[PDB]
Amino acid sequence: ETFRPGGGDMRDNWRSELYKYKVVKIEPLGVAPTRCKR
Amino acid sequence: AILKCKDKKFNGTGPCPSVSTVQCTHGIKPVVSTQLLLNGSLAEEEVM
Amino acid sequence: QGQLVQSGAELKKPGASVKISCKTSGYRFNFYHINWIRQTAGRGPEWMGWISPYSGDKNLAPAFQDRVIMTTDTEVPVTSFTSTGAAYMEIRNLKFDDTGTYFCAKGLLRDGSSTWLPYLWGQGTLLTVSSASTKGPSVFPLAPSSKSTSGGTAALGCLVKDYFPEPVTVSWNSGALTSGVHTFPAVLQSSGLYSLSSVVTVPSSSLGTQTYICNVNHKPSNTKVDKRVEPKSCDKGLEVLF
Amino acid sequence: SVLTQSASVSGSLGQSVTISCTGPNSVCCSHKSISWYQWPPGRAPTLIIYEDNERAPGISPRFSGYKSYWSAYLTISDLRPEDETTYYCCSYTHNSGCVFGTGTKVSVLGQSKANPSVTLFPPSSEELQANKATLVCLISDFYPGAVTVAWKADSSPVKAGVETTTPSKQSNNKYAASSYLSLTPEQWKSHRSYSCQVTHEGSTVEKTVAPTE
Amino acid sequence: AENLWVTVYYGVPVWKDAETTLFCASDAKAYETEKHNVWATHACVPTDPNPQEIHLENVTEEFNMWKNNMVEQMHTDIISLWDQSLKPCVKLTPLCV
Amino acid sequence: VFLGFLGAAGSTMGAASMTLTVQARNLLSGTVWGIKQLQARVLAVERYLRDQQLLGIWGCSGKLICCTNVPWNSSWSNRNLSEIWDNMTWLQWDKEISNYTQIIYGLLEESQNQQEKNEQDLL
Amino acid sequence: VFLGFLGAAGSTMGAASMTLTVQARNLLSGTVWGIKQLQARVLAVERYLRDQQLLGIWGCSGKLICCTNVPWNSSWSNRNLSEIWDNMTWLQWDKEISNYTQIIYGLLEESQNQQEKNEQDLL
Ligand SMILES: *[C@@H]1O[C@H](CO)[C@@H](O[C@@H]2O[C@H](CO)[C@@H](O[C@@H]3O[C@H](CO[C@H]4O[C@H](CO[C@H]5O[C@H](CO)[C@@H](O)[C@H](O)[C@@H]5O[C@H]5O[C@H](CO)[C@@H](O)[C@H](O)[C@@H]5O)[C@@H](O)[C@H](O[C@H]5O[C@H](CO)[C@@H](O)[C@H](O)[C@@H]5O)[C@@H]4O)[C@@H](O)[C@H](O[C@H]4O[C@H](CO)[C@@H](O)[C@H](O)[C@@H]4O[C@H]4O[C@H](CO)[C@@H](O)[C@H](O)[C@@H]4O[C@H]4O[C@H](CO)[C@@H](O)[C@H](O)[C@@H]4O)[C@@H]3O)[C@H](O)[C@H]2NC(C)=O)[C@H](O)[C@H]1NC(C)=O
Ligand SMILES: *[C@@H]1O[C@H](CO)[C@@H](O[C@@H]2O[C@H](CO)[C@@H](O)[C@H](O)[C@H]2NC(C)=O)[C@H](O)[C@H]1NC(C)=O
Ligand SMILES: *[C@@H]1O[C@H](CO)[C@@H](O)[C@H](O)[C@H]1NC(C)=O
Ligand SMILES: *[C@@H]1O[C@H](CO)[C@@H](O)[C@H](O)[C@H]1NC(C)=O
Ligand SMILES: *[C@@H]1O[C@H](CO)[C@@H](O)[C@H](O)[C@H]1NC(C)=O
Ligand SMILES: *[C@@H]1O[C@H](CO)[C@@H](O)[C@H](O)[C@H]1NC(C)=O
Ligand SMILES: *[C@@H]1O[C@H](CO)[C@@H](O)[C@H](O)[C@H]1NC(C)=O
Repeated sequence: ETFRPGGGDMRDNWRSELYKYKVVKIEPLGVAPTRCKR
Repeated sequence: AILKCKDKKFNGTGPCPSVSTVQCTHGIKPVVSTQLLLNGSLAEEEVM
Repeated sequence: QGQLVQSGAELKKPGASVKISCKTSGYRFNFYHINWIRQTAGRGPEWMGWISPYSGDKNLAPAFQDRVIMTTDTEVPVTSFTSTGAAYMEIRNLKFDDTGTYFCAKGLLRDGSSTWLPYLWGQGTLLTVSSASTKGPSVFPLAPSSKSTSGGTAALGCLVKDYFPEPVTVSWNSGALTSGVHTFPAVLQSSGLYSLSSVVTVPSSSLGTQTYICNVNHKPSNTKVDKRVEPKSCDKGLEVLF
Repeated sequence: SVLTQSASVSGSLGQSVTISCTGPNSVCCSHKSISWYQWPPGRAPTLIIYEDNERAPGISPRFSGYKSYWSAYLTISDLRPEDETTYYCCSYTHNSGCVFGTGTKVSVLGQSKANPSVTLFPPSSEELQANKATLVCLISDFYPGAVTVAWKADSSPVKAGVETTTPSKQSNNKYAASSYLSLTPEQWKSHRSYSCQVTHEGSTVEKTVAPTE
Repeated sequence: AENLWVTVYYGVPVWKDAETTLFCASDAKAYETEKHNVWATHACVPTDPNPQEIHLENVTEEFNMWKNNMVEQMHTDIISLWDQSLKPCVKLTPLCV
Repeated sequence: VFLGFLGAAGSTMGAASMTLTVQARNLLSGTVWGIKQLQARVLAVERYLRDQQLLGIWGCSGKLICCTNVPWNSSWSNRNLSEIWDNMTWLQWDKEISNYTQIIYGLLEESQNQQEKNEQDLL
Repeated sequence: VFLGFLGAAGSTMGAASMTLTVQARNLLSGTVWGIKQLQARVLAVERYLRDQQLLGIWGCSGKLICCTNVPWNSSWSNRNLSEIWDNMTWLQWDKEISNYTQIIYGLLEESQNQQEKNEQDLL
């Protein structure tokens, strides 16, 4: 197998620094049961 | 929030064992280059 | 909500060591403890110890305080909630009374007072501790017999005679013929050799429409035997149907 | 063992039955929790009860637990035929380990009888070239699990080479065993026939092969 | 008692994957670099000297670098950083002689 | 033990509930490109008043924890008290109850709307 | 009978008060021309925190319904209980009390400011 250099698309250059990051949204409202009542 | 995977061997895809959370990523200098990656983060242990 | 599997049944001479494994899949390996429990025929069921993969902490029983070491590999993730792992135990200085079955058990909870309670269980690696050597089986095809003349049924099988040590797993047609099979427990002869029998119930009409092959797998001797049970019987009560 | 259960206990179908589990105070039961396991011999157990009175995940609501300061109990209401096995208890806490018990073999009464299905095999032709001979007497589908196997050489009792295995429980809620006779290639061609008796509740059953035929 | 009732919990560790508008941060000596706004940093927010980092033990989350939107928001941001820096600059229309 | 923001994401729901005030303290936090942050710090507070308005129209108002008179249905993954609060995480839980979250949200705001009108009678 | 948003606008004030939670659920709801919506979804939440701040500085805080220790003056259209809650609509009502709304709004926030200082004494 042979390998040759490439590029062109500039979206690759950023990935080499953003491989270890990702984005999430915090959903603080979770329901769950327990033996309480008002 | 933004999650930072903190293990030494990760091909960027799949589950990460040591996940940590951060507010702002590390300094990422926007180096517009081709073929040769320049002034980027160094990998850990074995080359990736 | 997962599955636990253990290494093959091995034979060890007394005074030597043995390392039995237990690999896991279908949950998070680091969230539950791994107990180890053994059951011999002269001492009943007996807990040994547990170990926590995330923390490495161990608790051992005073009887096994001084001759068992427990070791846990690291966690290999598979999904966001499930993983894959491994658990070993190593018992030194074996004795005759150590002959029995050994189990590994996933914990019950993560927090509370019943955290380490053995909930999910494995399959068991029977440990035989004897000075004798390993013997390979002698598989003899059982001639078919008459079970019902008016019902058109019968029963053939294979005779696994003289082997050591336990166990012996008998299959049929590479796991194809699984219904009607009855495998009987072995007998301990005055020479110390086990010998079980296997027999499957099949109708009399099945002759040149299906091939009967019994597979006796005896992993300690590294020998597999495949016999062709002849569908031509000798019972005089079944010859009326052919 | 230091933790003692009831040696045995009986019960009829559709009813209830209780098992005891007690011992000294070093193991039970003040400041000690209790568990319960359904353990069939040869197979792997199933957690029924933990923390004294709480069922395990998926466990049917037909089990229930009750602990005192000196003993703990387990009531299996609505008895099933697949319950006739052995049950063990354990005395644990959050810190220490399990101290198991002696075991309670529960016999479920009020069941239907089962007549044994016996099949005797003659020694194969490959064994007559070795040369040896082994009579294989297999007993199947009998309840309860307690049969006696006596061998006879031409209508005369045999006391040599007799061996019969323990009555073992099957997956269809019946019992099974096996008996073997070790004979020489000469007693095989000298006697007229060999038999295998299986006495069961007074009713003896017997199968006979013929080397002469 | 034995019958269970729902309860609300506000502020739980619960997150799902999503995309939102991301912004910038760039120290304070970088703002002293000045030189008539070099590259991007102008009214951008300065980085506080607190770099907070929290290791989420026991957690395992599946990443994916080849489907990451911080790329598409970084590429297209650098794309528009270019043009905003050339709009009020000298245009060479009469230089095609 | 202040583990930090989302510090108890793998901790059990019982274990995580001690951190409820650590995840909600950092939930609000206090020319172009300068609008990247404006249209995003606006989306940061509508996310807040959307959650707080649910907390308001339920029997909660006051924050962090709060009960309701809605009986929990068994078909919403029938676990036990010791199977949820001692052997599950909030991420793992909202995965089983992601189907029923919208069903449940209605009862809280309606069971509360019955309580207030009955409150005006008894005054 | 979930009539919907403003579903009870012609229903009597007594009849409409069962819908109070249906009008307030949809009160907050979660390059140019793209700013048409920004300057308008900003005006959508200042309208909210203007109303909620009145609900806060009164004896209400918690939502939907809430009493006050202000005696109702007879000169604010002297109807009866069965003439208001069984024979009038909220639109028709706020037409007679549009003159006095500003007068009344003061007493609620002042009668409440007397109650809290007295509350600090008795603690
Ligand atoms: C990420 O994921 C991880 C996994 O998913 C997760 O880890 C899990 O965390 C949970 C907690 O959230 C854990 O659950 C708890 O575990 C506690 C730890 O257990 C203790 O016991 C061991 C063993 O002790 C024996 O062995 C050693 C030898 O190694 C001896 O030194 C001991 O003396 C003892 O041996 C005796 O007995 C033997 C006979 O069997 C003899 O042979 C021997 O000679 C002795 O006689 C200890 O080694 C442990 O030490 C470790 O922990 C400390 C930190 O505390 C470390 O410094 C140390 O290095 C070790 O790592 C450990 O101490 C359980 O105790 C705990 O049960 C209690 O808590 C629950 C609630 O949490 C209660 O409901 C319950 O009632 C228990 O309460 C008691 O304990 C608390 C805590 O101290 C007390 O406050 C309380 O009052 C009570 O104590 C009193 O009451 C008792 C009443 O009976 C009485 O008996 C006591 O004596 C006392 O009076 C609970 O089960 C879980 O195990 C983890 N691991 C898993 C799930 O795998 C991790 O947290 C996650 N992280 C995040 C961020 O999410
Ligand atoms: C080029 O690579 C060298 C590696 O030798 C970088 O120098 C290291 O920088 C890191 C932090 O940036 C320090 O922790 C190391 O101590 C430095 N190495 C030595 C030998 O001092 C250098 O910063 C890189 N230059 C870039 C990326 O522009
Ligand atoms: C649930 O836990 C309670 C604890 O009191 C126990 O009594 C009950 O049997 C448990 N139910 C099941 C189905 O395990
Ligand atoms: C509980 O859920 C079932 C669906 O599994 C539904 O049919 C039932 O009506 C629900 N209970 C109530 C009180 O609505
Ligand atoms: C939620 O519903 C989907 C279909 O709408 C189903 O595939 C999935 O199994 C459900 N989740 C759980 C946890 O039951
Ligand atoms: C009620 O309204 C009248 C005006 O019609 C006013 O004179 C009077 O002072 C008001 N009552 C009080 C208590 O202020
Ligand atoms: C409100 O006041 C105006 C004058 O300010 C008056 O014309 C009108 O009649 C009043 N409304 C009512 C309902 O009395």
